[PDB]
Formats: sequence, structure tokens, C-alpha cells
Amino acid sequence: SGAIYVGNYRVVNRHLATHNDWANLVWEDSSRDLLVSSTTAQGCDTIARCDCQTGVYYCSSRRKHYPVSFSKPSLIFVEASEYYPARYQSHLMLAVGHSEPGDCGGILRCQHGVVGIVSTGGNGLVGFADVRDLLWLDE
Ligand SMILES: COc1ccccc1S(=O)(=O)N1CCC[C@H](C(N)=O)C1
Ligand SMILES: [Zn+2]
Repeated sequence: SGAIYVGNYRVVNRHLATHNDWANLVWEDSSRDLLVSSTTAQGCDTIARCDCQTGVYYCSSRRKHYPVSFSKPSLIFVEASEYYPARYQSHLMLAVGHSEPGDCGGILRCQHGVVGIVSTGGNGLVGFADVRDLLWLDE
């Protein structure tokens, strides 16, 4: 679990969005595993606007943060799960690291701010849904 709170927006994994997220929907993209809902309170986070390929992510299944080198956002094949059929997930960045299903929502950050959230895992890999291209989150 986990979310990004920026301005009057809440960013979560689309497969973990609640009834309340869907009732206050701003934007969603099944191919990216992202959903953004509106909030009444002002958020605690800042979004990175950069091309960093290193950062640190929070891993709930280890209660620890890990430093990672990750690929640029791209179209990557992801196997079928309880939440999605087998498909290509877009705007995904892979890194070598630990990730279990419940780790989705952990934040990846660089020195500039929030880069994205955990969205995929297994096999000693961790995949993050990028949010740096969503410029409207800042206004
Ligand atoms: C071992 O599998 C994981 C580990 C960490 C995280 C996720 C998995 S998952 O592949 O089960 N996963 C389930 C949730 C939706 C996700 C997606 N983005 O398509 C896929
Ligand atoms: Zn950066």
C-alpha cells in the first residue's frame, strides 16, 4: 500500500484504488496501473521533474529503504495477475531489488522529489510506475 499526496491530488496504484478514489476520480490509466483522485486537504509531497536513473525506494515487506539504479520509463510485458490480464504496462521502470505484491505504493525518490511508485515485482526485480511526465499534478 501507499500513495503520493501533491496539491489537491492523491496518486495510487489503480489496482489498489478505493471506492472513495473512484468517486473523486480525476484521471486513470489501466496500461500504467495509475489512478489520481482529488482531495480536500493540501498534500505533503513534491514531484521530481528530471531524468534521474538512480534513487531510493521504500520496501514495506522489509521495513527498509533501498538504493536502486532503474531503467528509463518504457513499455514492458507483465504477466497476468488477479488484477490484470497479461499485457504491456507503459511508463514502467525496472530495477534489481525486492518487491512482493503488498509492496505496491512504496515511493521511489531522487534528490529532486518523488519519481514514482512500486507497481511490479518478483524474480529479484522491482518495477515502478513513473509519475514525472504528469506535469498537471503541480498545478
Ligand atoms: C510477485 O508479484 C508481484 C510482486 C510485487 C508487486 C506486484 C506483483 S504482481 O505481479 O502480483 N502484481 C499484482 C498487482 C498488479 C501488478 C501490475 N502492475 O500489473 C502485478
Ligand atoms: Zn531527479
